[PDB]
Amino acid sequence: MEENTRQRTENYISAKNQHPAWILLATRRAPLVLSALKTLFEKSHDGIPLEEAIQSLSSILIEHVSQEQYDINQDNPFLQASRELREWIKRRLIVERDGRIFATDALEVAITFVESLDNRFMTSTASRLSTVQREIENLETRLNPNPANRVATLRRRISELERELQEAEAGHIEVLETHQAVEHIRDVYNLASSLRAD
Amino acid sequence: ANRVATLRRRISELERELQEAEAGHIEVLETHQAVEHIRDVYNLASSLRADFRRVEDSWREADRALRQSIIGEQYHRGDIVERLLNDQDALLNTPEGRVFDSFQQQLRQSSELKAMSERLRVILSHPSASDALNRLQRHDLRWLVKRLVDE
Amino acid sequence: MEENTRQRTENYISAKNQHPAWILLATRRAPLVLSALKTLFEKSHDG
DNA sequence: ATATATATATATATATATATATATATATATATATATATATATATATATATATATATATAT
DNA sequence: ATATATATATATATATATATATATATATATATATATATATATATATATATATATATATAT
Repeated sequence: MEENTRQRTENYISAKNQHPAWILLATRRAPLVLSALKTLFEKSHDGIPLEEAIQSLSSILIEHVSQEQYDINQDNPFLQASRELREWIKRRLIVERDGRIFATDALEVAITFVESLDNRFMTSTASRLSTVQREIENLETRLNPNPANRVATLRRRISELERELQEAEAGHIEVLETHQAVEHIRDVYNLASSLRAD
Repeated sequence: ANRVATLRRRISELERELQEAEAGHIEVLETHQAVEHIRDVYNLASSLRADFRRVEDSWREADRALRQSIIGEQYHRGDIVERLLNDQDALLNTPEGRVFDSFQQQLRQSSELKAMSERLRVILSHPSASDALNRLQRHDLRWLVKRLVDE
Repeated sequence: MEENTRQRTENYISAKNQHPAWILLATRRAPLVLSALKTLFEKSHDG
């Protein structure tokens, strides 16, 4: 709407010039950068000792010296790991506190971007639908202030559960098939794993 | 027996909830809670379309491949029919295919999708919605179910 | 995943050279174009 | 004896000079968008010609 | 007789020129990036002057 039309463009001109997560993706070296940093943080997100990170990064740096165009240092990869952690602090990718480095939120967004990007299989998956389903049901039922309507909700849901209880009394249980189970599991991982986000 | 006990505990939960509701003790999403709750539910759906994107790309690519391969004279009629059937089965069993198939299966039980759209309308009616979502988001969510069906 | 521990850099090297969106985010003019395009499509729901 | 009080000693902080690590100003090269140019395609108009269908003259 | 054949106009197509917009490509100027020379911060040995106490004299 016009309310934000003219304003928004400037809102984006700003982010391009200053916001880190965007700035990184503009730099030529962005691929190696983001790959390596994902590598570093993946092992655990509780926080890494600085020089432990120096060591692991230097190890990863040598792995990719074969990427010739970026001239990854050879005579002392450990020193280069240090000179590059300096950069990822100065560029606000990793604030370090308590002596252990960490990933600025800008890095979280940038990383969750590239992952979704490539054409490997998707972030969401089938269960997502049943998820929005049940949550919408619950969200409506709660949001509804009319008490008789909550009564109707409870009556219908309890009658459903009564059907299934009677069936279970007769032993008519059913379970996900590997298809469904695997799908739901990947979904649930991708779901709770967003709580960690903010 | 595990499922039996699960059902027993759930029915007891809902029994207590009904007893409270009949006593007049219903509870509403406190006005601020509702806002974030809605923002959450919106964010949840905000993936489905962006992945039907890839469902389209995959089946489009499969079609392009089957065409491009049909030029091979070497292919008997029986070869091409088999290639078709196998391409479709493969594209179906892949995750995006599983998503598409799940969606389609839902369409057999249309009542669920229709009820979902109904509840979406009811939700977007509530005043809090205006705060939780600018005009555009409310528009799109109001018309989610369609924008999947069409897709 | 361990294979991906090296192959991953390959994917990202790929995206930054070919994938449209990524390439878009890079060019200098990008924000203006992206903002405007959203402005257009924003109203649209059938194209 | 215990307690005050002694010169010397233990241990230290500071100072000088040395080397190495880091931060920065600057240079330079490469990557990239953008202007200029030639050839192409689109569409216009202008005009000639071909086409269908009918008006019309005609055979038997 | 019924129906056949020619001339006319009309409706359409084709052809040509002018112009403009497009696309493909060259050359250019600009920006990012990495590379460099310099000055400065950390760590160290030796040496000295210092505070704390031993070691110690001396005392009640």
